[PDB]
Amino acid sequence: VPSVSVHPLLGSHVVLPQEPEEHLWQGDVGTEAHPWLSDHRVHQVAVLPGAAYCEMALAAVTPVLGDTGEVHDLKFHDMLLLDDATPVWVSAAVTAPGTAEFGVETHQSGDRTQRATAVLRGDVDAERPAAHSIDALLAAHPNRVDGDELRAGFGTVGIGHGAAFAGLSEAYVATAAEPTVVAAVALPGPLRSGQRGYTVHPALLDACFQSVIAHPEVQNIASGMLLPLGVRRLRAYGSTRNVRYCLSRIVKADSFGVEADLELLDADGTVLLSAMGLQLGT
Amino acid sequence: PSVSVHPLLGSHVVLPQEPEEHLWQGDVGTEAHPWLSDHRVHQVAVLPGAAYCEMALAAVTPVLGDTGEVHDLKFHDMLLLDDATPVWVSAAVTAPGTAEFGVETHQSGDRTQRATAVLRGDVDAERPAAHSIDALLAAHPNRVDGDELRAGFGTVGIGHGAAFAGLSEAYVATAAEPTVVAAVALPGPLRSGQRGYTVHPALLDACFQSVIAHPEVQNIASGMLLPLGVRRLRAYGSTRNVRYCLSRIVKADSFGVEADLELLDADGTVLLSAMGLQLGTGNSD
Ligand SMILES: [Cl-]
Ligand SMILES: [Cl-]
Ligand SMILES: [Mg+2]
Repeated sequence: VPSVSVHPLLGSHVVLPQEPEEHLWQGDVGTEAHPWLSDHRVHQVAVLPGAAYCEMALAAVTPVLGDTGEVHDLKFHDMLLLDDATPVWVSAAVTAPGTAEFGVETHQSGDRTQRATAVLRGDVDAERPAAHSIDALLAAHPNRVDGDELRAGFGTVGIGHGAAFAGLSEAYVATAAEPTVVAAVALPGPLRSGQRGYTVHPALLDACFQSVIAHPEVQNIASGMLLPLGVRRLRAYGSTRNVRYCLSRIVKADSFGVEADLELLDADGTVLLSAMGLQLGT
Repeated sequence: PSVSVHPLLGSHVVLPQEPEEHLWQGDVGTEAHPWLSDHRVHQVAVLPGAAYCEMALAAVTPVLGDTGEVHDLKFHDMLLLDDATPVWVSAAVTAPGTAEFGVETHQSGDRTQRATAVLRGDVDAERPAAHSIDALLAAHPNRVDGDELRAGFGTVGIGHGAAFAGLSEAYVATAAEPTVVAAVALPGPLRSGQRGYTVHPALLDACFQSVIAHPEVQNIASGMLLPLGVRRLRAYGSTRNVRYCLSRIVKADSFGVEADLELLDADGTVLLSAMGLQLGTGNSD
């Protein structure tokens, strides 16, 4: 019997029989298809992490535009409660050469709900940011923040990260006056076998987003439940299989939210993925 | 990870809308399916009508939840094949147990309908009774050689290569007896890649060819005779072990033929029924 390789989240792919060019994927982000998604909970119910929409957008760039390219103005709309089966429909419509409108939608018996929107770009000639020295980053951020204690803090405001989402081992900071965080993050071992096919495993990317909350300025404003709301710019430069660190920079932190820029690094300090203008809020 | 796909229907999705509608994007090109180079009209590869029959048969279970049957299949616009030939298949559920089926392609910026049918899931049809193969052969003593029949098709521009040469011989009585019995099997080399098919289109096409061996058809319908539609199609089980085809000429005139077919195993069990197969010139040009 023949078979077709599919993205683990996007699922079955087709190009609609019409002009202009429009792609459609039907996936399943339910907890039976993906048991690891039971490990990201809001008020003890499984909810799709914003990191999963990031991956869906990143994974859609090559089939739609012919290159890995990048994702612009990714926004997450109503929070998606997961069930054993949670069908999702991802769409990408080419509006002009090198650019496409991206969307993610679901159903609840009789109403279409938009879950995420973005713009896919395949003509931005981006230069990979320069590699960092992990040793030099760690020397400059001497104060350790334990991953278990950080996750315990998230639990106090109703965010529950189980084993699949426990990839942040520790975060390193200086003081609130230094805007950076250096975190040790890795995809947990049991998911490392199901990592091929992903541009970035959402469980790893979520662990990177979590590291932003370890920053002393973010801790000082004590805003409560901070969840990802969007990402201004996402770009993968290579495979994220060997990501071991995340360098984040706090761009703004106040009562309205937190904005940060993130770079996923391997053990040599090479930049494998950029997430600029991560927006966190209530 | 991966998913199993039908070899012709390809990738499958349900549209995000109501009423329920299915869409597949497949490939019926000769690079994905080299055996399709062996069905030619005027020395170019053309998708056989039997392929649309299979696409509709294969769509019933995912759309309506049972193998069911296919009604009023029609395919009047010969599809010229390339290395890659994309097809889009649609099935819109109009009522419980019924769905509007369609097949379309692209060429430049224009969309062409290749086939239409109705998928049915609520027809409680019983398998027709089995036959004694010995009794069928005793009643049709006159042999029609497969190779000679295919050479006759070549005179009117239809070229059946090795993959489409599954008809070994047909047996007939006279033009006054409306039945043909044919010895027909999927060629040996295609038996490995027959998985996922309800009926292999190269086998079903060889059955359709056997209708033309009938002396009533030979005596009056002298032009190009290509399948144009099938009124009722139903598979009763696997067709992997089909060895014979029993056909009945319902109508035959200068312009075409209407026939009823039963694909049989070597014990005479009916594995698939095709009622109201329509043969005619169509649009050869
Ligand atoms: Cl943009
Ligand atoms: Cl399929
Ligand atoms: Mg070829």
